[PDB]
Amino acid sequence: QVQLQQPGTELVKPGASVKLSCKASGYTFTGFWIHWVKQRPGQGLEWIGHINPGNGGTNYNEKFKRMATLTVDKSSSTAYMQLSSLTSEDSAVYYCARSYSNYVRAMDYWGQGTSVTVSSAKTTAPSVYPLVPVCGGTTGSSVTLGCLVKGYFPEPVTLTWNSGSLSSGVHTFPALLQSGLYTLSSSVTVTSNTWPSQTITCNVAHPASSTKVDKKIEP
Amino acid sequence: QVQLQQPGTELVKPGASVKLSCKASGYTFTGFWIHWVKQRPGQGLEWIGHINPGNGGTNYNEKFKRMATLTVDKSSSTAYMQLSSLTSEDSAVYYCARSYSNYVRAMDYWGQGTSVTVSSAKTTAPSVYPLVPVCGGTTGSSVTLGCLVKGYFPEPVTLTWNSGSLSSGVHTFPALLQSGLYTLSSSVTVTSNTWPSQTITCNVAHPASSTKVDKKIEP
Amino acid sequence: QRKVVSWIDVYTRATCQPREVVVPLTVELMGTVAKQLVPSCVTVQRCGGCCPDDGLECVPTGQHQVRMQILMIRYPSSQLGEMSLEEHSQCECRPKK
Amino acid sequence: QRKVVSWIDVYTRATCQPREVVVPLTVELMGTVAKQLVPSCVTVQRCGGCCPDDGLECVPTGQHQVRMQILMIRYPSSQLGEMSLEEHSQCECRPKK
Amino acid sequence: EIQMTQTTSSLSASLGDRVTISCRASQDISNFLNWYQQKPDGTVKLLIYYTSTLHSGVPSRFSGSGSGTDYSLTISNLEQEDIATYFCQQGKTLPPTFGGGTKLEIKRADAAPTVSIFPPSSEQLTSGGASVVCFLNNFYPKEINVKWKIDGSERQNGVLDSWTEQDSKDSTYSMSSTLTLTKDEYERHNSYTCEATHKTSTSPIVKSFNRNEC
Amino acid sequence: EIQMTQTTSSLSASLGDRVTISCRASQDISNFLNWYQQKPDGTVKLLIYYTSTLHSGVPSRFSGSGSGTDYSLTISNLEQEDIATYFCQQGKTLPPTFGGGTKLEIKRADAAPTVSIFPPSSEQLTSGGASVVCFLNNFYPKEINVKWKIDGSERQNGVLDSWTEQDSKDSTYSMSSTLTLTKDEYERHNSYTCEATHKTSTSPIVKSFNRNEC
Repeated sequence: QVQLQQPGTELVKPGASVKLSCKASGYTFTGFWIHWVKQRPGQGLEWIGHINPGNGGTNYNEKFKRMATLTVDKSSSTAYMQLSSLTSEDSAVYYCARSYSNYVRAMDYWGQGTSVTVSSAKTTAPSVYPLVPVCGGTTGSSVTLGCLVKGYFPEPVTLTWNSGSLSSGVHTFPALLQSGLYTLSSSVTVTSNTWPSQTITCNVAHPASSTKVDKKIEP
Repeated sequence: QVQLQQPGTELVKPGASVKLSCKASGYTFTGFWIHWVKQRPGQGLEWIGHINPGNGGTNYNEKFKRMATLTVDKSSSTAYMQLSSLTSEDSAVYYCARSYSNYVRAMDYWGQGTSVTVSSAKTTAPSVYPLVPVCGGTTGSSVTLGCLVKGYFPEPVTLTWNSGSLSSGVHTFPALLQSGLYTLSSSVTVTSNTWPSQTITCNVAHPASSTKVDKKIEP
Repeated sequence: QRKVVSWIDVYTRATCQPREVVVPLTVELMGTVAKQLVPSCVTVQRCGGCCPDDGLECVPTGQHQVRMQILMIRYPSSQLGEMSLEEHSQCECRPKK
Repeated sequence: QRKVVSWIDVYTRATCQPREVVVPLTVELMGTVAKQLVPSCVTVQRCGGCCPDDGLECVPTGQHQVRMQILMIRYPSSQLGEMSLEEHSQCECRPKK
Repeated sequence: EIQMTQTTSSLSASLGDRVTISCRASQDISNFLNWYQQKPDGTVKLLIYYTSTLHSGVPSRFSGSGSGTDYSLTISNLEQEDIATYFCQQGKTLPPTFGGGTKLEIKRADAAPTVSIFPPSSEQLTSGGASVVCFLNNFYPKEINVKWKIDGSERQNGVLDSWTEQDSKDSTYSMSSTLTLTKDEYERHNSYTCEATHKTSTSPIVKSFNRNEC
Repeated sequence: EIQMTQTTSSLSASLGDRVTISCRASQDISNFLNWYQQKPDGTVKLLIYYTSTLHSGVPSRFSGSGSGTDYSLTISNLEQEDIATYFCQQGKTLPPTFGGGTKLEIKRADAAPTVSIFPPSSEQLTSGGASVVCFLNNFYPKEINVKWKIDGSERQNGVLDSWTEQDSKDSTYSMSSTLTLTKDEYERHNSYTCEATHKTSTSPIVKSFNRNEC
């Protein structure tokens, strides 16, 4: 019962600024340093800076200098990161973690992080398509269904099967950029007697567009 | 986590004396008074005496003036009751409970009890008999089997059906004295389709005789 | 035979927070209700421990007063009465003056 | 808005037992290896509380010394070392001699 | 010793009823009363230990009342939990005196007993002895009568009648009639009958069997 | 900055193997080094924060080692719940410098992928677009090759190839090849082919269908 909350998704247009949140709960907020770490898609963790919520002590990395303003709120028990003037270089996942010391600097508990996507592109709703098996075969021992969502912006998107009840043998594939839009796919494998006897539904949810529709897969 | 331990069964002969045990575990033993209460089968609770394990100060009831002796052990954390010179009138269930202060006299936690039986009668093993429903008669919706253990001494006895897995609609009848011996019965009711397709066993255990045998009920 | 304690576990319980502390019942803190109160001491959540920095003191942010049932040994007639004590809710580390 | 702590809940935690107590680390109590250690205080299980009858002291029966990992702030090179304090195992209410 | 008195012992009430159990002391105990709950299996727990102060793990249904010589334990809402005998114990002075444990049964719909007769087993007959068991099992209320009839003639000796306590499931009583006979006499007779008289029917519900297998 | 060098990324070992992940520094950090576990979902947790000292709720399998400039994490008994990229971070002086990730994959028996082609849905064809999805569902290792053949002729544009991460259940990788096309071209062209080249077979596994329904 000692965790840090970070809004997993965040979107801004190039040039703008984000006030990132690190909600501390379960411990004495003003007793531990709050770090902030940057991670580009599949690239090493880069330290941005730490702030002391107790005495208001600020520390920043040399390259992120004026790239990053750290603040704390004692009334809300939340640490804030103010990223000023954002570009495609800043499109990365930002973490927050607490550490006890003045020397060791061992960040014991991390949060989930914040995937900051920076693009001026238009936010659009996805189009769910039921990936029906080939018209007349093949089987039998097990049959694969599938689902596709093409042309959504931006992330994230929550994909489930039968309201998450069918959480066995599921392959959810990460989204990729094609023509400036995300295209995502998923597939499930069940026995030849399960489908189309038991009707399996593909459940998609894109919270950014507020439009989400589940599609029933029928041959 | 706080509890008191008392041996459920206790057998002695007329004239003999018992050193009853009240093993305390889960709290600071020497900070609470240990009471002892007598209860005859279907009668009111009679206070015998209390003991303070902290200082060694003791108090006994007037009518138990010479007949209860209370002792405590700081090691192992156990309170004792020395019932000197036992008669047939002393055949009762003896409890141990703990109170806190001198003024309140409120015993918050009790032991499971000690059913002290006095007789000097011959300790013998039971004979299990499988109760057959009937020689081709009543069959409607639900059928009852039954079990019987006549002529066992002394108490207690452990009775279950199919290793205690069939704990649904079970009627275990309390032991009664006939010709100086205990006779106990039990019954289970299941649907007409369950039996004799699913074989049912009567599990009897008389630990005082050490010999126990389970019997398979067959028509 | 013995075992070691991890430094994380050392500072976690050592850091400024609200913790269970015994308080002796005195006539200077609570007045005449009895010659002896039972129990003669109680437990309340108080701000104990120490902050990482030397110039940082452990002080309560906010406190709420709780009431406890207490046996008052009165020789006219002994009664199980009621008393109250101040109890902390949360603590913080502040710079000193 | 209001809660009344039951007298049973009052005396259960008030009785003489092993409990978590904050102990400030001083140069007199545990010596000098550095200028100051972090945390500057630790928590150990000690015999606290009070006995029901006045005339009985709360004293330890058995005790075992535990070792804890402590950050020693030394100027040549700061290191995370080990320290030791006496910890209580179980307590009893013995009459005050 | 202060004679702590409970006027009532036999008590039966339906589910969701205001059930009150009272106590009277010989002298003023100054609010020093404790109510205890003894379950059918002998396990005793402390319910209310003062006038009206609750023990840890006790529902708010149990309400403590009474100030001086007169006190009462009041169950606001009755359930199937709450099948036990309730004692009151004074704490003014030694000794600590208990009252008469009031048995709390729960009222329900009246039902007929399910009678079933059982001939002596082949395992028993080979040992030189015969016992006929007549089970009747699941009935309100616990007022029931059993009468054995060997060849129409009543037999009172050898009859063992054991009753079960109030059920925590569907509130039903059950008893077993074990008629112990000698085999040398058991072979001499034919049909065996166990009659059952209850409030459900004025005609005794009969289950019998002929010795030569119907 | 004090460079934190982790000179290995790709690491694959069988179950129950002694696995060593090492780190080297620019200078003596005096036994200030921390090991962090970033699981595939982006959850980072601290495993060993000194030379060899465990965090609360960490298996004894993770053994810390190294003194001076070289430091190594050692998993005594590797399992399926240890699939993560492990980082090392110095604590002697700020900034706090992290090293490159070691991607710990688990060695298993090579498995042939189960190929399934899927024609554009009737819901998509009414909108103006056509996308042929071809799943390859479980395979090991992560060295797969996909080739689309429209009427025998190869197509490279519109192909989207996305891989799933190392599976925690059965250690199998899966990828989905999504071919996006225009309806006007989709309707010129009849008979499609989804080729797949892997290590399990020299002959490419082929799943093909006609665009009239053969």
